[PDB]
Amino acid sequence: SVTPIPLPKIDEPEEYNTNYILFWNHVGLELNRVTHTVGGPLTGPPLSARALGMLHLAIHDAYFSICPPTDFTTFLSPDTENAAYRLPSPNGANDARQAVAGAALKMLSSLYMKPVEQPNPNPGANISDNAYAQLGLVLDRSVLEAPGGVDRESASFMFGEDVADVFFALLNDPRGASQEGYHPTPGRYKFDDEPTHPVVLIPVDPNNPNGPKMPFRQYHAPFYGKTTKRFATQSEHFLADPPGLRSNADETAEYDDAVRVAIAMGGAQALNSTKRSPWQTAQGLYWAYDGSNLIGTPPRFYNQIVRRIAVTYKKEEDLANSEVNNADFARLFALVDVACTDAGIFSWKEKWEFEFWRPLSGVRDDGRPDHGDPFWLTLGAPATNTNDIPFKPPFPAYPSGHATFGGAVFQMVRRYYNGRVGTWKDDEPDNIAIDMMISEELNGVNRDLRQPYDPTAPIEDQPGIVRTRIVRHFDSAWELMFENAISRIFLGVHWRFDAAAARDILIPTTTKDVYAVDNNGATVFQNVEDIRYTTRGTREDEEGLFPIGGVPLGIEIADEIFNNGLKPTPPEIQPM
Repeated sequence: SVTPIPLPKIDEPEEYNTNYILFWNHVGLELNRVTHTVGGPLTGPPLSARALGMLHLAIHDAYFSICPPTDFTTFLSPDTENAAYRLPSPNGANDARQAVAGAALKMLSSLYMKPVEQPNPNPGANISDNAYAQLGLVLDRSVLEAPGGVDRESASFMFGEDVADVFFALLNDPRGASQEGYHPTPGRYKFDDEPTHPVVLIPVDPNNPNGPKMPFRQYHAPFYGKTTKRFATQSEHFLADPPGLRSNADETAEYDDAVRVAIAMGGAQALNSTKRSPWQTAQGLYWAYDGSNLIGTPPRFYNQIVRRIAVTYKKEEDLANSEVNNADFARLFALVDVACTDAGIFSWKEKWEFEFWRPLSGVRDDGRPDHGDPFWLTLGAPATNTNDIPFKPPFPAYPSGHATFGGAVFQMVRRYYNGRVGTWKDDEPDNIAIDMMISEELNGVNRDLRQPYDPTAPIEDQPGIVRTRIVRHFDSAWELMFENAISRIFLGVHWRFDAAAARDILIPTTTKDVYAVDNNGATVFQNVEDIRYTTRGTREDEEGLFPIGGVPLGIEIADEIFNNGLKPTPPEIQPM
């Protein structure tokens, strides 16, 4: 019926998919890259992080209900009075593999299916039939590839579906990405449509892509962070005001030097003002995953990394028949994807609260003859596998989503493995090393096309400039967290403070708020082993000191969720 989209191969040992927990995670990752190629539901970083959080929460409770855990307990309980938080009982269901298949298939089905349930009122509607159809093939195909098979008649399978229904009804946010009613408010420091993509022409009818097109200005999920239900956070999280705003509107020396670093470190490859090296250029793209064709969003890459970590530090050698491994993975992925979801929530809530402008507009519209550059261009977020030019993500700058996602994901890995892989203070560098780690942005396969992407052909048969294959090894999760964060400074899409306080990451000079630069004028960073996220800042509306940028925010969301043992956010503190 539908011509299936030819997907490129994943750089991962085939062995990983013999484990059913990893297998379903993988299916969730395939839907992520496919939905970003076809323009289906749950696109964008915050909502694609939530889809994975939901999938793993459903998997967690189906598994641990059938194979009860020792310390922790299920996220939801069977004896809870509140029906919405009431986990179905097994009553004879004893097959964990089928329970997981059931929870996984039901959740993903609900998330990516054609919303024939009437309530498809533009919540995020403008998805073609082909998009739904392409995603349906991924789902149908997975049933057949699942290790050990799928038995829909099984009791255990039906129990899993029950679990999925509960989590879906409780956590689904259909209109989370609604833009309705939002319009930028220009002025210094304020977010507005980026100047290289001021408007995009989208078809009037998605089903008819070669017909009429209309003007469209995109503002990604302006109301999400404020209104959506949180997952496992036990409090609301806040960041210090960014330099130039509110209580910090007097941090002009910081702001000025930030403009300077932005130019030298994040400009286009060929500009005379760009001081970034070839290796730093590789660090910027490696961590991209900016919603591209065949690639998807950042949560996808972070999960690709955690899969490697999981298998590398597994307790038992058998990936296929080991409950010790199955429980370790079901647990890790739940903690990690839940932290990722909530990090997406709070980074987006802070992004739209401050509405801080991206560096491209900040540098072009600075207004001062000796500070700005009305013609500056950034290396930009890469439009991989398209013949489009780089772009600036369609949402405010402060704090960085990449830094926040990364601070949460990797701090969660660190807490989980402390004492197991090595020993460290929870706030100092770990020992979690990985190697042979390849990013799809730099794999010798993906590329920058010279003509529009052809969905009926494998990218290998499409002319374009092929991205160099770079194989990395990292020494710790502290390095991952740091590099993932500064990568955005090299792409030129984030200010230094969107990642973390400049003091904690840059080498100081005798001049306050001004940092060290080498011979060729490039910014020099602190050694990863020495980095400590301690600099706090003030807020105009609240008393106390608060973290600065995304990494410290992600770190705090992860510690809270872990310290509380993966427990639902009290309903009394969810948005009104």
